[PDB]
Amino acid sequence: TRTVFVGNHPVQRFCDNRIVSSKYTLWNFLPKNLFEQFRRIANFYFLIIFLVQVTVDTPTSPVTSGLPLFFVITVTAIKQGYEDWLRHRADNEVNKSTVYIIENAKRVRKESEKIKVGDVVEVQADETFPCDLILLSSCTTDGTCYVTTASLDGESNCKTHYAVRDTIALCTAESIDTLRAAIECEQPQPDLYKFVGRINIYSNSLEAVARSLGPENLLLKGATLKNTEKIYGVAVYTGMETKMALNYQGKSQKRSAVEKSINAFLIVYLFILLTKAAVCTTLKYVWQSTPYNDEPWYNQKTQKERETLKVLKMFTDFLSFMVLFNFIIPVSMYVTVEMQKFLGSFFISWDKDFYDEEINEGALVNTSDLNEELGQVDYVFTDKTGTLTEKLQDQAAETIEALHAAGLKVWVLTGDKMETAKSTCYACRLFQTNTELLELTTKTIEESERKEDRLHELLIEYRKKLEHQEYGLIIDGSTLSLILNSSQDSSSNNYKSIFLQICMKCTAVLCCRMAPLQKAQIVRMVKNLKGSPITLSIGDGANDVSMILESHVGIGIKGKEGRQAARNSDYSVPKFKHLKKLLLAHGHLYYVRIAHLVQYFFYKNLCFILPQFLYQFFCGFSQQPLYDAAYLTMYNICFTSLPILAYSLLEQHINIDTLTSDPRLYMKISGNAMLQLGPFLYWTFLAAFEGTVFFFGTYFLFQTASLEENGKVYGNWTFGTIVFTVLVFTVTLKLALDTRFWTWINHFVIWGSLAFYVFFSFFWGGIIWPFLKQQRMYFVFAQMLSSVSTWLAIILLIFISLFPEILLIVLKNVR
Amino acid sequence: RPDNTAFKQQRLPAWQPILTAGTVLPIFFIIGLIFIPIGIGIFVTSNNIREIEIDYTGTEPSSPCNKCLSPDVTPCFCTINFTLEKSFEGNVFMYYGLSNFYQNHRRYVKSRDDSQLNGDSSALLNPSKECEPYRRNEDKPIAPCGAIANSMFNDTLELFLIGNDSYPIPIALKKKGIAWWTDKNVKFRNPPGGDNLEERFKGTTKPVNWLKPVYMLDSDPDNNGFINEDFIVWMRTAALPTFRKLYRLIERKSDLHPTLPAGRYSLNVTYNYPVHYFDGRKRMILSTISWMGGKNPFLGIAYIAVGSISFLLGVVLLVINHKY
Ligand SMILES: CCCCCCCC/C=C\CCCCCCCC(=O)O[C@H](COC(=O)CCCCCCC/C=C/CCCCCCCC)COP(=O)(O)OC[C@H](N)C(=O)O
Ligand SMILES: *[C@@H]1O[C@H](CO)[C@@H](O[C@@H]2O[C@H](CO)[C@@H](O[C@H]3O[C@H](CO)[C@@H](O)[C@H](O)[C@@H]3O)[C@H](O)[C@H]2NC(C)=O)[C@H](O)[C@H]1NC(C)=O
Ligand SMILES: *[C@@H]1O[C@H](CO)[C@@H](O)[C@H](O)[C@H]1NC(C)=O
Repeated sequence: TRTVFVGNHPVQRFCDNRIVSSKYTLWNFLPKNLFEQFRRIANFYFLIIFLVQVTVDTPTSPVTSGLPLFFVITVTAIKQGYEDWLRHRADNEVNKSTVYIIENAKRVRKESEKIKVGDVVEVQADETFPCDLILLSSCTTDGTCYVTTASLDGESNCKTHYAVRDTIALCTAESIDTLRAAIECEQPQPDLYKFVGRINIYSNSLEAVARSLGPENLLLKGATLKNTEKIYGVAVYTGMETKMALNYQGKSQKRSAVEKSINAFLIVYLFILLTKAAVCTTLKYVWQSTPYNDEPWYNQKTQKERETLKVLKMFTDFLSFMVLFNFIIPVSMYVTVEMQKFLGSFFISWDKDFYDEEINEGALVNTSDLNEELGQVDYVFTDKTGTLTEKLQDQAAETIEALHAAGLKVWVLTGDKMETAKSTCYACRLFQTNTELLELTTKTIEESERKEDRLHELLIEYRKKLEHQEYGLIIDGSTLSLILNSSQDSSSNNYKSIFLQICMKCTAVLCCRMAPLQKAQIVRMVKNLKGSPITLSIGDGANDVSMILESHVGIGIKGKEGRQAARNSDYSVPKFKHLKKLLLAHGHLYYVRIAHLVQYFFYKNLCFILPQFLYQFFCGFSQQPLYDAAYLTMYNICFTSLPILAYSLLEQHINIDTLTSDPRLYMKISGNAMLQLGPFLYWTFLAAFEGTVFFFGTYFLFQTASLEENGKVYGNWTFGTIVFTVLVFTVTLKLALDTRFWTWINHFVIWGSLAFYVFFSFFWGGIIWPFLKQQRMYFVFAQMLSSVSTWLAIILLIFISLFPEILLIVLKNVR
Repeated sequence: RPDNTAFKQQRLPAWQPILTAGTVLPIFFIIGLIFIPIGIGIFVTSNNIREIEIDYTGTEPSSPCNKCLSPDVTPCFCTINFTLEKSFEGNVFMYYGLSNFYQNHRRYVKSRDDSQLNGDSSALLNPSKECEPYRRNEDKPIAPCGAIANSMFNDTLELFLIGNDSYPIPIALKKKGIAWWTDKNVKFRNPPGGDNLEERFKGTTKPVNWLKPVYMLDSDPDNNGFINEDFIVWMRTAALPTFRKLYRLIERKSDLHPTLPAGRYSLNVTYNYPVHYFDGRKRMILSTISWMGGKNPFLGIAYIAVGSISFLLGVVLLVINHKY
């Protein structure tokens, strides 16, 4: 509640029309982004290991460990910078707009950010209003102004507005000549059209004005002056303080369900890694408690080692086990996921089905981070006037039926009025003829007493039903405001909770007179309902930007209204019937590709490290790596990363055309099925079982004198390679069984990665080059390969390790 | 307008296999049909292999090496008798076995400089930081530095066959051929400079524990330094706390009689290796080698277990699908 003066001469803490929506400052983007990014437990763990690794012990070259960590941070830095750079450009586009105002009865030209409270602004025909303004003088008769409130409510029709009655006759002859008007106004509030004001216009002579400003007098920011000549507006509210702004709520970024499961899995293996390291250190000193176990006569410690504190040695020893098994958490998985979303997003753009020949424009992907998000959608929120209708789209009715058969509850939240909105819902097959409606509208709502009355009686009669296709709910803008805002009075039975109980078991929900911020609130309240159901918001208007940004994934249709919704939205499609192909076909495939991608990496590295952990028991607990230094490094780089990489890019779990044929298949992966506790726990035990077979299978093999006809014994580097050879062959062949869509690239990558391992081992092992201080792996692979017994054992261990997998696949066919 | 390439539209040709239950039913039988014959094939070979183990560590008053167990400043000797009820006909190999010798220890394994052992004259003078505290002795570097070379197993095991008379007959032993072909000829090389191995090692000294210099291993010049078969074999890591290394090789006799006839045998033990301090044990292994290798029943048993299970589950899977 402040006082606004038209003349500003009565007888940037507060934004004077300087609006900025950028999350990060261009000057301090790097320190802010890095500090927030390192806050994540996943990224902090990668950094801390790198600093420890160089400091105390390096099982592999530190260059290999830190570089992808430096890579993954840079890629995220580009993505956060690019998204921020768009916001500044959009803010610049709005700010750098020519606007004309009257200063000292002189017309001058300046930008939007210069306009301040109480200023008189001359708004010409067919130009958007810089800020919400009181209508004082119009040269047109009776001060009748028509505006199309396209941005405010997504509808484009003329809205009548009236100038102040004393100044309606004021033409373009110095209307504001040192005006002493003192407008007293309320605080800026997000009630859209609703407004109360107390105007006090006093000329040089004594005058008394008791006029009360109303919705018709005030013109809201963002509207388009249509079929109206030049008018004069006073900025009673300026800048952020508008009904067009402060409904954005800023941007809270987008978080996906799969990325939530990655962090949930990463913290589990971080605890296993702590357990693995802790048990080794505890068992190590118990084992070394014996006088001769530590420093026997053959190997003796140096003088530097002797002169160290026991507590200090324990700390570095614990970290030595930590850095040894740090391969449990795969850095390559974060790099691969980064690339999988980058290359995987282009498939949507290249799709011909997302091309509308009528407007000759195709779908695009603004945000590539939420490719997997489309496969988990179970709540859909549409626009209606723009998206659903145009009347109905070519396949608008068929699309709604497809979503319902796919287990997606679809909603038709619109800002359109009640009278015309109910007509469409019957036509679009959403509301069948037999469905009666629970019209919680202003016609059926009277003051506070009937508020709980309607809610409780629904709790009595409507709740008792759970037929299902008989009850449909209708809410209005005023009713929804009371339900959400004024629900805090009842603690025992909150009106929000009872409302959510109503909506959870309805065939459809149709809302009317919804302001853009209300669309965010209703979507937000659904989000906080017995967990976090995945919501999809689709809209094609400047008002829909609030709900599109509020939901998890936003789809922005590019229509006659404009491209305001498209640019902020994660994805854009030209027709509503394309929503079926988007989330059913692409959404299902995108999730299944990455869900199996995540589970494979964690399974892959557990088989990598578990034999290394078991080898500590047979070793002296001295953090002795079972594999060569080169083999440890290249396991994640070039050996096994490429097979799963090509799998994620192009793999159809079910035929892409078949997915659209039967929309029931989307229900299989609805509840994060592939990343649930069930499938995850099986993946870990399968990795643990394969790890045990790899080591102890070789351990019992090495119980003989020799494995060659020449009777030559084999070293520990032969023991490492035998385990590693089984490891690479099993893990890669495990992916082959999973893959059911074999392409030429998939054939080339899978079999090529196996052949590369054999080739590289021969190349690395067999040629001496004078730049390694150690030549442990000289001829081990060829000697390992040159034994008949080793060949038989390797084929055995591959089949035994794959026996639980092959048993499950055959069993899955029956019952 | 969008490019209609099958790759961009995700329409690439695919094999797209569909393996039903009936598709994989013959696979269970065929795997069982292969494993059982090959499994019993390798298992019967293991039993045909004849191997004997004789422990000469002592640790018992009845053991004749008890006097060698006690510390003797003079060299000690053992005479251990053992008898074989089964003769050896094929090639006979001799192994020395150490138990609870943690050769896998990280500090121990890295304690070697392969650049120095490769015959590089530069690295010979100054070994790297890996071999510590055996880098240098009395400010003189050790040519085979490191704990691995320092603690080389030095015991002489000789075998005497005794006939009808009390006179014993020594069995001929071959020093060469026990090491890997590539390690001897390529990995381990003598320094290039000079001809006499004396002149090559001027600045370097022998290892601390060694009583013989690195250039005085064997009389022959092709085993004198860095190329001795026993030295190379000991250099290779054990891969297990309990291990055995190829000590000697006994070729088949030129005469028609078996290589090692079944009879009473007497063993020399020179016992210069104090293994009892860390609860270690020493054993000597006589083995006959087949195509697969030494006597390993695990490989034969393992095929039988998987082979029988696969065939048994093949029948079980056959029955359950037969009901449909
Ligand atoms: C014969 C057929 C072919 C066989 C394979 C041949 C070799 C193929 C090569 C690589 C495999 C595939 C690729 C595998 C990638 C992952 C491998 C990996 O992460 O391996 C890592 C090292 O990788 C590199 O140093 C390569 C450069 C990585 C960054 C640049 C490369 C990626 C950049 C690409 C271009 C940019 C894309 C995004 C753009 C965004 C713009 C906004 C190592 O993983 P580790 O898990 O082992 O981490 C070290 C470990 N913690 C330790 O204890 O030491
Ligand atoms: C065979 O290898 C033996 C090592 O297993 C080694 O015996 C060592 O002989 C030297 C003779 O001086 C001694 O070495 C250590 O003994 C002194 C006195 O106790 C210590 O102060 C030093 O550490 C020194 O290095 C020992 O008698 C013995 N080494 C040990 C500690 O057992 C010889 O290389 C070989 N023995 C033969 C062939 O006689
Ligand atoms: C080896 O055994 C022979 C048997 O004749 C005997 O000289 C003595 O026990 C041992 N000799 C040496 C020096 O090892």
